[PDB]
Amino acid sequence: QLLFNKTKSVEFTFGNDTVVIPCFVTNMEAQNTTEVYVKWKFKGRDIYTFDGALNKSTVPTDFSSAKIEVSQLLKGDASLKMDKSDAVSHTGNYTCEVTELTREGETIIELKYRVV
Amino acid sequence: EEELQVIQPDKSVSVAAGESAILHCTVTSLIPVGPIQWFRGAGPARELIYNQKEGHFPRVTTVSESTKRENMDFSISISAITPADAGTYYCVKFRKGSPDTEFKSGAGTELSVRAKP
Ligand SMILES: *[C@@H]1O[C@H](CO)[C@@H](O)[C@H](O)[C@H]1NC(C)=O
Ligand SMILES: *[C@@H]1O[C@H](CO)[C@@H](O)[C@H](O)[C@H]1NC(C)=O
Repeated sequence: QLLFNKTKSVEFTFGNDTVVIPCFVTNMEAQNTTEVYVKWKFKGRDIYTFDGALNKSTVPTDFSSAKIEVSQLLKGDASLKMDKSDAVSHTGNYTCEVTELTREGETIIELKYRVV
Repeated sequence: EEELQVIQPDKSVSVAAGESAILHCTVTSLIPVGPIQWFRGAGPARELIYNQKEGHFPRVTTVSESTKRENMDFSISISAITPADAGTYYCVKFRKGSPDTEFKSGAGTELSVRAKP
């Protein structure tokens, strides 16, 4: 499998303009982004996907601000960023699933809102 | 670039109840991008037995050193076998998508369970 540097949960307040949910594969050996496929899941739904082969990103309308930095993929960073407006509406357990050729893995991070 | 083969070398495996069953599978290519999963039987109501996702299958363990990019062995070991584990097991390649789609399957391995060694 692909192995992850795991995080139980991440907190955000209104200080956070953009929200970042971390996802770090510890054993990426990818030559190219065309070998890699990312899926971010929330409440059973694919709310972000990146197809390296096609070099295309796909979001549902209620996660329109959701994205990853494709520049950082080869380093093993698949962290999801969305506008705080989207984040407050969608708190809970997020699945980050990475594929590299045939190797496959996932990890879960709870996005928590803290009141200040 | 040879059109992918998914090869289960054993057509059948025989094991005593309580022993472990090594179900063998190897691939000739690692493309297209997408994972290997083990099912028991084929068809719509087929049962998922193993994939590489951590802690989802406590009975099944990777026989291969499958954490390496170079790995093309997807053989698995099913511990504490009982007659309820009997059936045909299939090694199936998938293409990535929403959702993932079956690309290629092996010919299958048929596990049978003796009462005594
Ligand atoms: C919110 O911002 C703080 C810095 O003020 C940062 O440490 C924290 O990780 C951010 N949270 C998220 C979920 O982005
Ligand atoms: C997220 O998952 C953890 C561990 O399974 C669970 O304790 C928690 O209740 C879940 N959170 C939500 C918001 O469902």
